[PDB]
Amino acid sequence: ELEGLTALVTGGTSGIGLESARLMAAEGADVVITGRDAQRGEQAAADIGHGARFVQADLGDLDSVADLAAQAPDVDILVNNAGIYPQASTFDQDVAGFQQLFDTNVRGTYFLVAAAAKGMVARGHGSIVNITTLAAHKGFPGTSVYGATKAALESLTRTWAAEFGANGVRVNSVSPGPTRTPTTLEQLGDFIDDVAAGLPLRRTAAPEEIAQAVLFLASPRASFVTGSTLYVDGGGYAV
Amino acid sequence: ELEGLTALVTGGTSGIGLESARLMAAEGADVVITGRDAQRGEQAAADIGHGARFVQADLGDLDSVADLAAQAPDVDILVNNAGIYPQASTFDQDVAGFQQLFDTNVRGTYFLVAAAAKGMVARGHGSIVNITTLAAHKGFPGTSVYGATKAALESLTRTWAAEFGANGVRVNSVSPGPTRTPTTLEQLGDFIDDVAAGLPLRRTAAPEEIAQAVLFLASPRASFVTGSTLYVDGGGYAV
Amino acid sequence: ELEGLTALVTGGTSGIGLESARLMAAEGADVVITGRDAQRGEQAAADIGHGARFVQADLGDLDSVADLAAQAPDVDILVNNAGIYPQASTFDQDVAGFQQLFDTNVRGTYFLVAAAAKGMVARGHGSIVNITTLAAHKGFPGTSVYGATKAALESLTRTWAAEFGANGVRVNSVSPGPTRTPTTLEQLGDFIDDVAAGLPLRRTAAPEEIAQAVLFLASPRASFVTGSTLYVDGGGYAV
Amino acid sequence: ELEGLTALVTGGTSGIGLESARLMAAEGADVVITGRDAQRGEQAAADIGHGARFVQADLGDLDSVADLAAQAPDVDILVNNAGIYPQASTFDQDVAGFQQLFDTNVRGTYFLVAAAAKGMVARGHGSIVNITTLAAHKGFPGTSVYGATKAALESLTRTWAAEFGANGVRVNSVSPGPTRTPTTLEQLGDFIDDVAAGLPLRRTAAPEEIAQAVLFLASPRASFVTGSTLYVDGGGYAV
Ligand SMILES: [Mg+2]
Ligand SMILES: [Mg+2]
Repeated sequence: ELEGLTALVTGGTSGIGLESARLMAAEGADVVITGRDAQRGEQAAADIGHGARFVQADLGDLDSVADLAAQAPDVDILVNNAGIYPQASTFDQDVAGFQQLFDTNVRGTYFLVAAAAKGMVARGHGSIVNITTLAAHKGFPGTSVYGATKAALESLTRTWAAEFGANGVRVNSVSPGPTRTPTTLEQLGDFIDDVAAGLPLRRTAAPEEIAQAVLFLASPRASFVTGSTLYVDGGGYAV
Repeated sequence: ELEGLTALVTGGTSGIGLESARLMAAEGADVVITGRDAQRGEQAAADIGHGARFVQADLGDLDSVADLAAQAPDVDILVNNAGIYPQASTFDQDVAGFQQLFDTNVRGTYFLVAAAAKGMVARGHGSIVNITTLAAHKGFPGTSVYGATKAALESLTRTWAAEFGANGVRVNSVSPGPTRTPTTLEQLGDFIDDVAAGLPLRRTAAPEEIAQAVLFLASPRASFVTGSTLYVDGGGYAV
Repeated sequence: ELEGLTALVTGGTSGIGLESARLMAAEGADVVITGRDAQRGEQAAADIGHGARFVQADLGDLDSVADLAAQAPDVDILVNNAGIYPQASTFDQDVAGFQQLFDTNVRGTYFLVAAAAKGMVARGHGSIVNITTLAAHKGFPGTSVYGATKAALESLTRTWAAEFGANGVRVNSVSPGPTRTPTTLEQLGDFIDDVAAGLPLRRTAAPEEIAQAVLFLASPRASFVTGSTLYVDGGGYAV
Repeated sequence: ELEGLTALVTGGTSGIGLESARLMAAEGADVVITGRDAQRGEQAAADIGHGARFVQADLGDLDSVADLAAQAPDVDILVNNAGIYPQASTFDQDVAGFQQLFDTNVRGTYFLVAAAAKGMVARGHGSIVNITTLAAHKGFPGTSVYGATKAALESLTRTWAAEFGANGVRVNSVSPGPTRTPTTLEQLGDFIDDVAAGLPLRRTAAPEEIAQAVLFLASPRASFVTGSTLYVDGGGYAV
């Protein structure tokens, strides 16, 4: 149970972030979600329920990250899920897109953590969950920059675990494999796509399955888990 | 919730195995625990409650493992926690102790899994959790054989995940760091031991904290987690 | 032997880069080294000998990286060693320093690789060696940004290996542990510092020892090695 | 150069072990190779040349390992390459074959190392190279036991590095991917097999390519490399 804990989920208006926020609100946390669009943000907060609230934020804009930290200054659980993921071969990758990818995926999260963790350390407790990707642990053509930004987060998980752990603050990564919102038709039919067919479990994850690993690491159930990567990928890393 | 699921925990009469069994019984599983001593085994089963039952077994004895599989043939959750852990330098290690360590920690678990997983695959669902150790991922003098047996389990986690995953059977490892049953006095005083002082969290784990990671991987909450290692070590692997 | 091969070493005027360039020139490569200072650059090139030449370059400046690629367009061996490494706690880390660290350590190397690898792929052979650090695999307080930039390189090693390997181009990382230029007095005396005392080998590396791993991966001796990390750290990662 | 060093290669009469021994003899080492068959052993020793000598040994027989250590008691380089590799699904795996696999691949090497390393530590220098496999790091159906034995060696690499490193003795693993002795016809034709087609380099390794990594780690060039795994697999681990 997360009663009395405040959980901030960046990029929490859809996908993995939305379902992570939904689970934590249903467990009694006071949830704050962020996203770029105010209308979808308010609808996402109403979808989560339980008093969840929306704060508009652009993680690639440090002025916006500053205002986000100012509006949610005291945070016990922080899920760093906001990010972009455009693909291109190394030979095709443009400079503008490279800079945006690192500014949004790494720079914004870094200084948001720097602010939020200061309060956690002063209070003597907290849990930070970085969302990464299997592309940060294996090589997938087209994902060089995206994978590199999330590999930076994997290392920051370890450094932050060492820097904050003496004050009871845990830091971990959740590394998702292929994930897709299930459609109404997907319990029907027989076709298996090439992506799923490569994984031991022979299917893609629904976002809610990734969110269960986030909830675990965020919660006091994982009280002795820190500095680590939890792979939620149907076996992708193991093969 | 684990209602309607049968969970077998080898070495479930004390420590991590006892607390893993306690959590799963409290979540509605029909729990079977094993151990070498019948008196402590029955007392452990009564301590767990919820209809948990004891089956005497010696994992280093294949006749005993055969009888264990015969007495608990249909198993949805299998926690491979039974094991011995005597320490010695490589130069001091004796042949008898080496053979016992691998026969008990690896051989018994291997063929128990071979039997139990056959039923899981036929039914299309199951979860297997191997208990390993930080000594299988980092080098600790005195733990050469013990660490090697649990490293064998870490690889078997990956091979079994690949072999059983197409039929909905998941396999993962829980790698515990320093763990100690807390005493009544341990919230008092100021002394910090050298073991704890090396970990980011600056403390040792209670067995119940390791068991929470076992419960997570055993349960449908980890439905997309397979082939992986969950480190529960206060940051030991990350530093 | 590297006769007929051109090897570019960024940051090759001191330390690991200088000694990597020295070894490759002594093995017959046409060596190009880069660095920020023209006077030290020319002295370093004369120290290496064997026709090694200097090209001034600032990896944090894309105009300079463009001119570097223009001046050394056809490259068979590329050692990405240029980088900065200022330390600070996450709470003390400034925005300016963060941006400089990623622009220099990641952005410059990324687009230099994008240019150099295009020629390697067209020719059907090449070897790229990224210099990283143990701080990208374990958590060391004060090294959050530095470790994160080199973790990005570790992931790029894997993605580039997948993207370039079909055309015979190999990509690997060398991850150095504690390294220090030996002094004349260091074979004398008895004192052992705390840094060395934590490593299995109980000493720090001379840069020439790191360079031997670079030479191996750069050379045809490592013809089947790609996508991997070679740890040169006295055992630091293993403990 | 390995002049004045004695190198013992178990299973050195064919494949990776033969080519590792050939390289070290050509670099001036006094090479001893082992194998089960005396006739092929003497022909292999004559093929290597340079005074290489054969000692018959069965690593699955501790009496034979004792005699091997007695006949080659003072060893500076030890390459643990002897091993068997029969495949079977976990459901098909027999008890006899399991026991033979661990006795040969793990038990024999363990106590051979225990004897040889004692002399290395007393002398203050030595290098031990364990041959493992990609199947010890990723899950491949049919390789459960084989992969598990070599994963035990990977952990022993780390523990031995910690136990022997203070006395200047290094221990590392070489993890080979798909390897095949090239045939005379293989530079001709166009067909690419499924095994090669999965690797970034799109080919299988010749044993001599694995041996180059063994020579590197065995030699003083790798003077600061210990406790680590060198992957020689065409990119297999990275994808
Ligand atoms: Mg910028
Ligand atoms: Mg036996």
